[PDB]
Amino acid sequence: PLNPKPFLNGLTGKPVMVKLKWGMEYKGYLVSVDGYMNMQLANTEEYIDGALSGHLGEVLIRCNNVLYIRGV
Amino acid sequence: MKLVRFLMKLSHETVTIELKNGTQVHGTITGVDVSMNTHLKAVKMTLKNREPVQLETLSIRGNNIRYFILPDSLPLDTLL
Amino acid sequence: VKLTAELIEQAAQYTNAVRDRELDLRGYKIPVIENLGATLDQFDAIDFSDNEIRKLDGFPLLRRLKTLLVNNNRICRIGEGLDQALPCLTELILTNNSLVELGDLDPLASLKSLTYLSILRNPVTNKKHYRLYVIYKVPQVRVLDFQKVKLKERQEAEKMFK
Amino acid sequence: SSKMLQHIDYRMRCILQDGRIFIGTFKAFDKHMNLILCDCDEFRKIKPKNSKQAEREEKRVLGLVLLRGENLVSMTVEGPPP
Amino acid sequence: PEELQKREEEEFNTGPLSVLTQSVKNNTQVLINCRNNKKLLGRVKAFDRHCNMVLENVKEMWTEVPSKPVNKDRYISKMFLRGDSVIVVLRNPLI
Amino acid sequence: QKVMVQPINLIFRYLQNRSRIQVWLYEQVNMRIEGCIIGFDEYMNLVLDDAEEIHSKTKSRKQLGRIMLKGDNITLLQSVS
Amino acid sequence: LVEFTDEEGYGRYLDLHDCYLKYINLKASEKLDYITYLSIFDQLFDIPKERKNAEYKRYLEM
Amino acid sequence: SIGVPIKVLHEAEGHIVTCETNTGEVYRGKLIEAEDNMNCQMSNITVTYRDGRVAQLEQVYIRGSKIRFLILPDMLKNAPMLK
Amino acid sequence: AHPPELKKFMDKKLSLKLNGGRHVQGILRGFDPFMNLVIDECVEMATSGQQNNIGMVVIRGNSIIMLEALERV
RNA sequence: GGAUUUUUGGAGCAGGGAGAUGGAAUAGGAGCUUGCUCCGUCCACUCCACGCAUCGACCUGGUAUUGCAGUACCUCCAGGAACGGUGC
Repeated sequence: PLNPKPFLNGLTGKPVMVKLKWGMEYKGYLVSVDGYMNMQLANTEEYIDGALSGHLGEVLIRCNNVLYIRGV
Repeated sequence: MKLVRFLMKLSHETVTIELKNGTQVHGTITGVDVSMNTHLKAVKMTLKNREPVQLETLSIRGNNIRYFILPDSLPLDTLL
Repeated sequence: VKLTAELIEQAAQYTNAVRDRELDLRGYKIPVIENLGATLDQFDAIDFSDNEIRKLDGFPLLRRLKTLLVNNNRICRIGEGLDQALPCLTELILTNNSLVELGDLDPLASLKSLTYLSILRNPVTNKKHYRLYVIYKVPQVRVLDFQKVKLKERQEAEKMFK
Repeated sequence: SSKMLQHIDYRMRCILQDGRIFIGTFKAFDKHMNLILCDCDEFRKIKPKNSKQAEREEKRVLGLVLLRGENLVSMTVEGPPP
Repeated sequence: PEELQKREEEEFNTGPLSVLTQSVKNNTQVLINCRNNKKLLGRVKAFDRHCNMVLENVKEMWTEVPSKPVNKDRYISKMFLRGDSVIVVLRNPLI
Repeated sequence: QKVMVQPINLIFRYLQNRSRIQVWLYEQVNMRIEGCIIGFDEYMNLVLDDAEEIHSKTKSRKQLGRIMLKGDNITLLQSVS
Repeated sequence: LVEFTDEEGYGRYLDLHDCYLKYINLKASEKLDYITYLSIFDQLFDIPKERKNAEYKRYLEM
Repeated sequence: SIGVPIKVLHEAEGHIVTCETNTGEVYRGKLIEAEDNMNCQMSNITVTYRDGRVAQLEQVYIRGSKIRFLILPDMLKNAPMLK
Repeated sequence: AHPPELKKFMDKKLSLKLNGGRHVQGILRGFDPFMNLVIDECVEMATSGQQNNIGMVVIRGNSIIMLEALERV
C-alpha cells in the first residue's frame, strides 16, 4: 500500500510532474511536501498541455492548485 | 508568524487593496482584524471594466481580497 | 407650509404591497415639488397623497423609478422634462387633478416604460376620443385607467388626430 | 472590535460573489459574517450581448434572505436606518 | 510559545518554504504566479505558513486582449500577497 | 439503526483488492483518471497506480500512473473493474 | 464640504498623494520620493525627468 | 459559537424557504431539516436549477457551500435576533 | 464535530445533483459526519440521456450540489 | 482553528463562419496630410445551424370562472419573441 504522505516521502527527489488545477505543469525534482502539503519543485520545466514552455527551476508550488504530482 | 498582525496593524492610512472580484479599493480603511477582516471608509473602488464607485461604509471580505498595497513611506519591518 | 427635508426624513420608506420600494408622504399638503435626491435610490415608488401640488414637475435624477402616486392632487398643468429624471417609470396614479386639455399630457410620450395610469374624475377623462389620444400619444402604454389598450381602439386612435 | 455592529440596523447594498447586489437593512450577524438582509432587493445584471440594446439591472423581492459567506464580499452603506 | 515558534521557524527554513527562506535571507526577486494569472516580481520581506508573501519593488504584469495580447506592466512600490491568490512561488527568475 | 459503509472503508477496499476506478474532478466533468489506488490516508487523498486521465470530450487519455490526486478536487470514483 | 481635502484643510495642503502614486505607477522605480517629486513638479519649463513624448505628458496633464 | 443568521434559518425551518445554490438553483419549498453546517434536508420544494422549469419534488437536500442565498419567512422580523 | 441528520435518508433512493451538472441516482446506506457518502447502485447519468451504474462510489460533499429523496423513507 | 458544508478562494479565459454591405462628427500605424490601399476591437440588417431545446412571466385576440383569503407561479388555444438562465 502507498499512503500519499509516504508517497511524497518516496517521490521527493524524483522527477515530479506537477499538473495544477489550471493545467499548469512543472517537470522537475520535487523537494518537499510539509503538513500543508504545498510542494517544492526544482529544475522545473513548465509544461502546458504537456509541452514545457519555461524553466522556472527552483520554486515552491502551492498546494491549492496542483492537481497531481507523479513520477515521470 | 502569519500575516494576521501584518494586515491588522492598520487604521485609516491611505492604502490600496485588491479584491479578488477584479476590483480595487483605495482609501483609509477603518480597521483590520486577525483573519484578514478589513472594512472600508470613504473608499474609491474601481471594478472590472466599470466606474470609480465611492463607498462610505463598505465591508471588504478576506479571501475575496486578492492583494494589499501599503503606503510607500512605511517601514515594513516596523509594520510586520 | 413649505415642503422641506424634515417631511422627507420622517417619511416611511419600505417594501409596500406591490413589492416596490416606496417612500410615502401621509398628510403632506406640499405645493412645492423638489429635492428628493436624498431618497438615496433605495426607493422606486414615490407617493405624495394629500398634496396641494399645483403642477406636475420638479423632480430629481433617479435611475430606478417604478411608481409615482400623485393621488388626490390639485395639478393645474404638467411640466415636460420628467423623462430624463424618470428613465423607466411605468405607473402613474394621477386622478383627481384638474387635467382638461389634450395638451395636458403632451409630455407623456417621453415615458419609455409607461404601462399603466389612472386619471379618473378629471375634466379630461370625460371627453370623446380621449382614450384615443391616450393610446396614441402614449404608444407604450398597454393599459390605462383600469382597461387594456386594444388593436381596434389603437387603429382608431391612429386614424384620428392626424 | 466586531466593527459591523456599529453600521448595522441601517440599509447597505452588499455584493454577491457573481457581480450582483443585495440592498437591505442588515439585521444580525455571525462569526463568518453571513448576512441577514431584511426585505432584501436583489439587483443583478441582465446579459446585454448587444451594443444596440441597453444594459438594465432588474431586482426581485427576496424578503429576509440569509446570504452565505460565499456571497458576502463588499457592502456599501446606502440607506437610512428603517 | 518558544518551541512552537521555533517549529514555525524550521518550517520556514528546512521545509517547502525554503523558497521564501532564500527570499528572506539573500532577498531573491520572487515570481508570484497568481490564481488570476497575474505575474508579480519583487524582493520579499515576510513569510508565513499560509504562503503570505510581503514584497518590495513590486512589478505587476498581465496580458490584456484589446486581438493581440498586450503585456501590461506597472509598479507598486511595496506589495502584500496573502496566501490565497498565489499559485506558485518561484525563488529565482530569469530576470 | 444503521451502521457504517465508511468512505475510508471503501477506499481501503479499493486499495486492498487493487480495484481499478475512474476518479472525477472538482469544477470539471472533463477528465476522469482511471487506475488502481495504491493507498489511502486520513483526509481521503489517495495515491494511484496504472492511472490515465481520459477526457469525456476529447476521448483521449494522458498517462499518470502513480498519480497523487489532491483531496479537494476529488469528486467520485466509479469502479471500473 | 464636498470640494475640500482633509490633508488640504480648505486651502492649507494640496491633493497630490494620488499624483505621487501615479508617478510611481508610471516610473517603476524606487529611487523617486517626495523630494524628487517636488523637484520635478515645481519647475515651470525646467528639464523633464519624465517624458513629455510618452504617457508622462498625459499624467502631468491629469 | 452559534450564528444568529443560522438561528434565523432555524426559526425558518419546518416552514417554506426560497434558497438559491451555486448553480443558480432556486428551490422554493418547505425547508424541513437543517444543520449548523448549512446542510438542510428540505421537502415540498419547487427546484428550478435556474432554467425556468421548476419541478415540484419531495425530500430534497441542499448544502450550504453552494448556497448563494436563502429567503426566510418575513414574519421572523420579530425573531429574537434583531428586535 | 457534528454528524448530519442522514439516518432518515439512509436506505433511500435519492436523485442528487452533483457539480459539473451531474445527476446521480443511488441508495444511501451510511455516511460520515462530513457527509462523505457511499452510494449503492449509484447511476450517474451524463449530460445526455446516457447513464451508467457504478455500484460503490465514495462521492464528494465538495462536488455534490444538492440531493433529493424520491420516497418518504 | 488555509485539506469536502460559509473568508488564504476552481478561478480566469474569449464569443460560431463568411459575402465587389456601412460607420469611427472627435482617436488608429504604413505607403513620409487630402484623394486611394491594408490590417489586428462591434453593431445594423441579409446568408448558414433566425445559436438550438426546455420552461417562467410577457403582446394580441378569442376563451371560463363570480369564486370570502393569507400567496413560489395558476383556465385554455395560438403565435410572434421584447426578456432570465440552464444542457452542448
